Amino acid sequence: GDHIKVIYFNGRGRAESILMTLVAAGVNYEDERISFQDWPKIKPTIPGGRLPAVKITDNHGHVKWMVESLAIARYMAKKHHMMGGTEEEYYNVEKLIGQAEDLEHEYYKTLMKPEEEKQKIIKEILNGKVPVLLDIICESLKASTGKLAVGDKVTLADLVLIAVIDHVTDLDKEFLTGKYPEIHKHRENLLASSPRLAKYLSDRAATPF
Amino acid sequence: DHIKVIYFNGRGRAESILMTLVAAGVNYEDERISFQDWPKIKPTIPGGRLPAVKITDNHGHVKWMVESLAIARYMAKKHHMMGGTEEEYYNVEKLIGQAEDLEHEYYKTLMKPEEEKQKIIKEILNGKVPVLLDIICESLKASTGKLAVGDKVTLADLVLIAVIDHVTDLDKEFLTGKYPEIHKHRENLLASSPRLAKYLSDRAATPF
Repeated sequence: GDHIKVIYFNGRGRAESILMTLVAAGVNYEDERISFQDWPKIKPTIPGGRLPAVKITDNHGHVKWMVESLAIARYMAKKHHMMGGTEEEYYNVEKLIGQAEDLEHEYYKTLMKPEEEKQKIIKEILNGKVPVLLDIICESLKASTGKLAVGDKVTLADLVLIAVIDHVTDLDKEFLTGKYPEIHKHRENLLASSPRLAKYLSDRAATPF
Repeated sequence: DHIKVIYFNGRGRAESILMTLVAAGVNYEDERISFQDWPKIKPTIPGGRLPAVKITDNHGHVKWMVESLAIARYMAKKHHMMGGTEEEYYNVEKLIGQAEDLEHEYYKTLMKPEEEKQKIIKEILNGKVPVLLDIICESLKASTGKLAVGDKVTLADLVLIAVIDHVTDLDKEFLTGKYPEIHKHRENLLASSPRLAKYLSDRAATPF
């Protein structure tokens, strides 16, 4: 069928929810993680200006090149029924993606910085908007009609939430300890609801038939 | 349903919602809240941030929406403005994201004393802004039609008006003689959409 290549610098970077969407949907793809060293030779080909980029061979005629990570992710989720089952649900999928991405924006402030400034910024955001944005996410989670971000089925909102919360806990490994129960539970419910994600996100390896 | 859109600034974050409703021909009530009226008011809105949309059905039941671009996307999806196929949907989302990458630079100028605002304006306008506009132009060039995505109005067209207008707010002649695709898109969009041309150029009314 189609051959999907996901091309990215960091697997837990911008492309993460593209990766997770395909995994959740049971769609085959090839990882193409590009090192700092291999980039100058890879760049001329991909797309070729900047990453993440996705190369899809299928149609036929021709190959498709895609950029803008969350555009790609929404496309993939939509194609695989993960953008909501109704327009109502679609709204709530988008609300949580937006709310997750509001939190992601805080996290982004910490990137490409030296340790001293980095730690300063981290302390700034963790005692700034991060808690507020985490509560809004907890509220959104609380108002779900089901066990997951929106309903009982996997949506892109679930996947973005994994990505973004993991970035927050990279900044501070204990920021969520004893707090934000909805977010802890959401992660547990997600992995319980999706064997493919549970396998992938725990690096599980030896799957029984 | 009665739709009331509640916001501080008509050309702020609620704008894409307002434009989506207009382009769709959906009647709605404006509730612009001045800074003086906000603490009043604030308590009235769950909880307790703008933009917000209050939906009242015919039986008086109230539903709330927050997160502007999620609301815009909902409105647009309901009124077939999110693309007509899976690939159009992608190009719509691609353009929204690209427009929002540009919006992000613009956000740096907000709530700053004129002194550092003009410094920030000058850095973004000589930094990522041209790059981001070049990207939007290319996506516009790649359209299969006259608008952002194909020939019909999508949320991509609307967010593009919002964003570009914020940029020219910073610098009124930033696009002059440049970015022809952006100039043309705006022309094509208002020509394609009488409702949007009327709203956006502040025309008429009638009554009657």
